[PDB]
Order: sequence, then structure tokens, then C-alpha cells
Amino acid sequence: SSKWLDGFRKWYYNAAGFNKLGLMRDDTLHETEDVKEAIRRLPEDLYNDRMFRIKRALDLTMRHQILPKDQWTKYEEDKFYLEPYLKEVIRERKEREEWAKK
Amino acid sequence: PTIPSRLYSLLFRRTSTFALTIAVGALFFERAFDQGADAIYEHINEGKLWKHIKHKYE
Amino acid sequence: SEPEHDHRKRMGLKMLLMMGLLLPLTYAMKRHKWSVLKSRKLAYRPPK
Amino acid sequence: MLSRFLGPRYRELARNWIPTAGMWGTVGAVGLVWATDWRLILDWVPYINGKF
Amino acid sequence: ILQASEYFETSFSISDGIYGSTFFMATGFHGLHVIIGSTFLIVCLLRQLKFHFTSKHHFGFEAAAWYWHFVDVVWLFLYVSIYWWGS
Amino acid sequence: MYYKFSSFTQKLAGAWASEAYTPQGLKPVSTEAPPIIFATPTKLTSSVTAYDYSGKN
Amino acid sequence: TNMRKTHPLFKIINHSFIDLPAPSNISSWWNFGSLLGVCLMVQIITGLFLAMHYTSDTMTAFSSVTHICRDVNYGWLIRYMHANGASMFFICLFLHVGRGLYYGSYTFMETWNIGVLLLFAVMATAFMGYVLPWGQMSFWGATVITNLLSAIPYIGTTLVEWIWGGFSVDKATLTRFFAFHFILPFIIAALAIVHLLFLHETGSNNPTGLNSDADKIPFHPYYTIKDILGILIMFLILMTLVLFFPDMLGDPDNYMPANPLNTPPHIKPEWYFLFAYAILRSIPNKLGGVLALILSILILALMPFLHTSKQRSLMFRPITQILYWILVANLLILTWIGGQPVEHPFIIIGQLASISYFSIILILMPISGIIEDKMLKLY
Amino acid sequence: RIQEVDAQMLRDICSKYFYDQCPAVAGYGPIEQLPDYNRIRSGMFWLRF
Ligand SMILES: CCCCCCCCCCCCCCCCCC(=O)OC[C@H](COP(=O)(O)OCCN)OC(=O)CCCCCCCCCCCCCCCCC
Ligand code: HEM
Ligand code: HEM
Repeated sequence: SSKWLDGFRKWYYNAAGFNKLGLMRDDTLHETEDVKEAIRRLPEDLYNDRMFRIKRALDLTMRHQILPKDQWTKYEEDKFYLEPYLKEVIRERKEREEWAKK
Repeated sequence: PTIPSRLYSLLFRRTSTFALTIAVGALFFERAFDQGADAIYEHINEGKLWKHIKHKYE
Repeated sequence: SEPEHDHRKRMGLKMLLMMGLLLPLTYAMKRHKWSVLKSRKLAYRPPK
Repeated sequence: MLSRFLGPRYRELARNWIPTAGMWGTVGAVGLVWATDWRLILDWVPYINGKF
Repeated sequence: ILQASEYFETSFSISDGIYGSTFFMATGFHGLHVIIGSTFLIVCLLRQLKFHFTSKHHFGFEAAAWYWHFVDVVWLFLYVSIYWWGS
Repeated sequence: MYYKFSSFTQKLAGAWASEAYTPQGLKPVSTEAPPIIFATPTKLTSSVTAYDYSGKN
Repeated sequence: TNMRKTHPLFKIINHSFIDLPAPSNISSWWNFGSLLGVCLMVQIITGLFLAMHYTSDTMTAFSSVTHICRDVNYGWLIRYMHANGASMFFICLFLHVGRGLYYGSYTFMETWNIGVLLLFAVMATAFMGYVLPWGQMSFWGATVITNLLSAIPYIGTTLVEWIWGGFSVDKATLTRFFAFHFILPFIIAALAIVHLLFLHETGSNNPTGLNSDADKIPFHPYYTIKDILGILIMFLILMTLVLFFPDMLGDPDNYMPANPLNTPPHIKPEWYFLFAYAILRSIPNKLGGVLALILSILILALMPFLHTSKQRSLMFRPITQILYWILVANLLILTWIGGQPVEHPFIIIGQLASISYFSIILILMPISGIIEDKMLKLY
Repeated sequence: RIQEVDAQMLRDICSKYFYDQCPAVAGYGPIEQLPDYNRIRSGMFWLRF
């Protein structure tokens, strides 16, 4: 966990390949009701940054190109911008479901 | 007055003239392409087809 | 077994020549009507 | 009941659209004689007279 | 190369009469001159890949084009005089 | 008060005094100039269309 | 004013093909879908010109097909493009389903289910069409696969007597197979209309799997000329497959007349069924084999409920990419094994191939999805 | 110069400067229903002339 799991996480981040399209991790998440609500709750700056990064990725995958290596999203600089919003939406959905159980 | 300007102007600029160009080119291409492919096919099969040996049996 | 053999091979030769003519031209039409999009550049203007 | 188009403007439109409609008719006639391999006109043309 | 091919596949030699002597001697100097022209074009091409010819002062390709047009008009004269007329 | 050059026909048209003779607004301070970022690093050259070559000179 | 948006017939064509928003980054694989439609039309058109001379009678079916090839003007051309167009139809169909599996296109569940209904219909249509020329292989393949369809106790024997219209395969079976083979492509065409209708409520998928609503382009003129180019490439492949190798994919044993007392040494279906055939004989029980064939073709229907990743496409999932390509490799091995006789070592290879096929689709891909989810620090 | 203008020379000049020509398009606002350059360019000529 100390030595190579972080190293294997870095190698897997390089190998998965959304960093060379300029995407962050949370841009790659497939939408559900939860993800759409979490995106709807985002502020305007992060929403506009996300949508520009997504359409830049679609432009790059149109031409079958990738970003230059200095413009690849770094593993440490990758911010998890969405997942507190997603965790709050998941928590309130679980609260609604457990109320509907009883 | 140059040749590509006048070739665009009196042949490609109008759509009806474009279609007339396509139809006449289609007819002449049919004739020339049929001749060329028939000549290639009879050269590859020299002496093998029936028309090469048709004269022997009148 | 195949009385149509020589006519089939002649039609195939015509098919090969016509396809070798037609494929780069149709590919060129695709590259034209898509080269309006493949040279496109995108910019971003965040207000800060 | 086609009396709405009796004026100088529709005559002007008509004489504007004589050559385009005539050229489209020429395209249709040439395409018809080309596709049907009609023997009336294709015997009057020099190069296409090779298979006859 | 295909002039060398027709040299390979001709029905007569340079010792085969005055017709063979005249035709082979004229075509031999024409082949030598077109070899010189091809080498001169190779030299001016390799010069231009090294960015030598400018938009005005490009006399190497001008001499190449003049020699090549010379080879063209000489070959037209061999086509008329030796090949088409008189044969 | 009387004439301002505008109207897409390049003409000295008529305009109100608050825009013909006071074209700068009453807003006190300019706020920012937001910069332009691109997807790829583009060679956005204004003069002579960047460079023209085909190899190493 | 304009007819493209206000005329009620041109409004449908404009909404489906002209001003339809499509993703700007879809690869050539999406062209396969339109190719399938083109193949359908081609098959239907060529099928109609086989029907103007075909005689559905056991005395005069083989003879009628030979009369089509030898006496009808260009009839050999129409027959062999119908056969190789069935083969090209199945090639395009397989790549269409592979595109659906790889890029997570099964989350459109209604479109996926109308798809697997279409797949069932075209498999049955190709089966009965292959029975139609009434050669040795047609008769014996029909007898073998319908007799193993009869394996259900107390129900299957009455169903096989009802399907055959008699004690075995005979003239009634041939005529009713002709009627069913003619009429099934029109239900296929209507189901393709419903397929497209269920697609167009949500739009196409893209290779990245992301929301392409930030960047979409009209279908015309881009994907119009892209699908035209795909049609031209497909017609190159099809006309090479007809005019140069007209029976490379075919089977020579179909060129003898159907002798009911001449059991061939090998009995096979066509190649596009063969993998299911190798899943059929991988189990030494007839109920088990037929039901395993049903699960091997309905695991596509079970697929949308076996998705575990928080992502959609396999573009950012390398382990599940490896498992997918192992699955495709296993499918290729199953096709080769179903081509092969039931001897050593083909029986154990086929058993391990079917076991690995069901294990990869059912078990290993959700495990790989949850492993990659844990690996990406989100679970 | 205005009196010299009749319909024939006007449609000749308009065909010289508008017909089958590539436009320059600028847009600002909610402009995704504004079409691509290919449809705007294709709208600059008639298939019936
Ligand atoms: C830690 C790996 C390091 C690899 C380093 C390679 C060199 C790196 C430096 C040069 C760059 C080369 C190109 C880089 C490509 C992309 C990055 C890469 O190398 O990825 C490795 C690749 C995918 O990585 P990952 O998914 O993590 O691997 C898990 C292994 N299963 O994984 C692989 O390539 C491994 C794939 C193994 C597949 C084995 C399949 C065996 C079973 C097949 C059965 C088929 C059916 C048989 C019949 C069944 C019935 C009998
Ligand atoms: C009868 C043969 C079939 C025809 C004619 C057909 C037709 C089409 C057409 C025209 C499209 C839209 C174009 C495209 O996106 O490729 C499409 C898409 C699609 N089809 Fe089919 N299809 C067939 C078989 C199937 C099958 C068997 C499946 C299920 C495995 C399927 C599932 C889909 C899916 C999921 C899409 C959506 C594409 C995406 O957004 O990724 N189709 N089909
Ligand atoms: C309504 C449309 C169709 C009609 C009328 C039709 C009709 C026929 C006829 C009359 C035959 C027998 C003639 C012959 O074997 O050469 C035949 C054979 C066949 N058809 Fe169709 N068909 C149609 C659509 C299809 C489709 C969509 C497929 C593909 C799934 C298909 C696959 C086949 C196959 C594989 C054969 C056997 C070819 C062979 O002799 O090897 N048909 N069809």
C-alpha cells in the first residue's frame, strides 16, 4: 500500500488514458440521475471548465489525436471536484430509499 | 480568361450545365471504359477466348 | 459447373478498375466535407 | 381558375426560366437516350457508334 | 530504362547495315544526352532540396529546362525522320 | 449631440448626445481582460501568417 | 414556408437524417449500422429477383435454382450476391453487436432489446433461406437442427410434427419455409424502423462514452457522405466476394440434389451459426445443449444488467478491454471448433471455450469493472 | 449611374458576387441552431439554378 500501490495507481492512471485527452477523473463518469443532479449542483466556473474539457476531448477524439505530453493531466494535480456533490446526492437518495422502505 | 476559370464558369457553375456535363461524360466514359476493359481482358487471355479460336471452325 | 466463369471474371475486372477509380474520389469528397471540421480550433474565455 | 398569373411579372419570370428549364429538358433527354441505349439518336453520334 | 529495353529487344545490331548504324548512332547520342539531362536535373533537384534556387535567380533549372526542351525537340526530329517518315 | 459615425454603411448618422459625444461610459474602473486559452498550443500570428517553409534551411 | 420542416412527410426525413444532431467524433464502426440497413434492402431486392423464378417444390427446387444460374440472364449474379450478401449481412451484424458491447451501447435498453429481437429474426430468416435451395446440406442441416429442437419432453415432439407438417422434412416444410423466408424481412424492416425510433429519443453514443451534447453536428452532409463511403467499401468487399470467390464461404455439399438416404460424413450449418453449434455440442445432453444455445444468444439480453463500472465505454478500462478481446478470441475459437468434427482434441477445446465464454460474460467482466472502480479511487 | 441599372445586369452582378461563393460567418450568442459552414455554403447556390 505504501510502496507500489501508489506507483501502480500512477501507472494505471497513465495506462487508462483519459489524461492524454485533458480530462479529469470525474469528467469520465457516466451520467445517472445522481451524476446529473451532482452536475446540476456544480457552480458555474467548474461547470464551464468541465464542459470545455469534455468538448476538447471530443475534438481530440474526432481527429484521433492526443494532447502533447506536457498538457496531459497530472496524477497529483488531478482534482476530484465532483465527488463531494455526488456523495451528498447519493446520501440523500439513500435517505429517501430507507424512508420508503419503512 | 484562364482555362480553370472558364472551365468552372461555363461547365461547373450552373447546376443544369453540371448535370449535362455529367450525362455526356457518363456516355463517353461508358464507351471508352468498355473498350479499355475489353482490350485488357482479351490481352490477358490471348488465344484462350472463343473469339480468338472462332476463325478456325468458321 | 460454371458456364458463367469467364463473364464473371471480366465483370470482376471491370469492377476492380471502377472501384479503384471510385474509392479515392469518394474518399476525397469525405475529406473535403470533413476537412471543414478537422482543421477546426477551439478556444476558451473564462472570465476569472 | 389559373387567372392569378396573368401579368408582366409572371411573363418576366417565364422568360427568365426558359433557358434553365430547356437545359434541364436537354439533360433529361440525353439521360433518357443514354440509359435506354436508344438507337435513333445513338446512331447519329460518331464515337458511340462502335458496338453496332 | 525502356530505351535500354528497346535496345535489348530490337531485331538488328549496330553492325547490321547503314540503317542500323545510323539509327543506333543517333539514338545512342540521344540516350547519352538524355542521361546528361537526367543527371543535371538530379543535381538541380538535390540543390533545391538544400534550398538553393530562389524565386528569380534559379539559373540551374533554367539550363535544365533548356537542355530538356532541346532533348524533346531532338527526339521529335528522330521520331519524324527515322521512325515515322522513311520507315 | 448630432452625428455619430456608425450604421454599417460607414456613415455619419444621427445619434443621441449620451453616445455621440460621450462614447466612454460612466463606469468608473475597467474590471479585467480575461485571457484566451486554446486546446492545442496554436501559433496565432497576426503578421505574415506565421512561417512558410518545407524543411531545414 | 419551406417543405423540409413543415411538410408532414419531409419532416420525418429531416428529423431522422438531415437536421439530426449526431456526435462529432464517432468512428467508422457506427457506419456499420447503416450498412446493415443497406444489406437488408439489397437482400430484399435480390430476394425478389430470385422469387420470380424459384419454384417451391421438392421435385423442382434444385432444378429451378440451376435454371436461374444457367438460363436466366445474369441469374448467377443475383443468386450469388444473395448468398454472399447474407454473409456480408452477418459480418456487419456481428460488428454492430461488438460495437454495442465495447462502447457501452447496451444502456439504451429498449434499443438493445429491439436489437436482439432483430438478431433472432435474421437468424431464423437465414436458416430458412439456407433450407430453400434443397441440396444435400439444406435437407440434412434442417433435419438435424429441427430434430434437436424436438428435445423438450411432452411438448417438443408435437412442435416438431407441427413445424415439419409431417413425419419429417418434406414438401410441406419446404413450401412453408419459402413463405416464412419471404415474409420475415418485412417484419425485420418494421423492427428496424422501431429500432431507429427507440434510438432517436436519446441520440447516438460516442467512443469516449461522454455526453456529446457539448459538440454535435448535423447528419447532413457529414455522416451522409461518410455512410456513402462505407457503402462503397462494403460493395467492394461484397463484389470481390461474388465475382472472384463465389463459393469460398459456401459449402460444396449443397451442390448435390437432396438424397434423403445419403447422410454426409460431416453436417454443418453456415459459418455464422457455427459458434452456437459449438456451444450446442459442448454439453452431452440435448435439453442442456438447446437451452445453452438459448442462453448463449440471450446473454446479450442479459448484458445491460451486468454493468458495474461508473464509466460507460471501455476506452478508459484496460483490464476489461483485455477481457473483451479474450472474449472475441474465444468466439473465433468457437467458430473454428464448430467447423471441426466431434473428435479429440476438439471436444475438450469446445467445452473449455464455452465455459470460458459464459464465465467471461457472466462473471469476469463485472469483477473487472469493480476492480477498475476500486483502482481509480472511487469505490 | 442609378438609371443604368435594369434587371438583367443586376442579376448578372448578383450572380457574380453572391452565387456559389464562400461566405464569412460571424456569430455571437445562443448560436447552436446556427448551422455549420457546410450548410451555409451549400445554401449559397440553388440545385435548380
Ligand atoms: C504490468 C504490465 C506492463 C507492460 C509493459 C509493456 C511495455 C511498456 C513499454 C513499451 C510500451 C508498449 C505499449 C504500451 C501499451 C499500453 C500500456 C501497456 O503496456 O499495458 C499493458 C496491458 C494492459 O495493462 P493492464 O490492463 O494493466 O494489464 C493487465 C494484464 N492482464 O497488458 C498487457 O499487455 C497484458 C495482456 C495479457 C493478456 C493475456 C491473455 C491470456 C489468455 C488468452 C485466452 C484466449 C482464449 C483461449 C481459449 C480459451 C478456451 C480454451
Ligand atoms: C437487423 C439488423 C440491424 C439493423 C438494420 C440495425 C440498424 C441500426 C441503425 C440504423 C442504427 C443507427 C446507426 C448506428 O448508430 O450504427 C443502429 C444503432 C444501434 N443498434 Fe442496431 N441494427 C441492427 C441490429 C442490432 C442488434 C442485433 C443490436 C443489439 C445487439 C443493435 C443495437 C443497436 C444499438 C445499441 C445502437 C446504438 C448505437 C450507439 O448509440 O452506440 N442493433 N442500428
Ligand atoms: C424478402 C426478402 C427475401 C426473399 C424473397 C428471399 C428469397 C430467397 C430465395 C427464393 C432463395 C432461394 C434461391 C437461392 O437459393 O439462390 C433464397 C436463398 C437464401 N436467402 Fe433469401 N430471401 C430474402 C431475404 C433474405 C435475407 C434477409 C437473408 C439473410 C438473412 C437471406 C438469406 C438467404 C440465404 C442464406 C439463402 C441461401 C443461399 C444459397 O443457396 O446458398 N434471404 N432467398
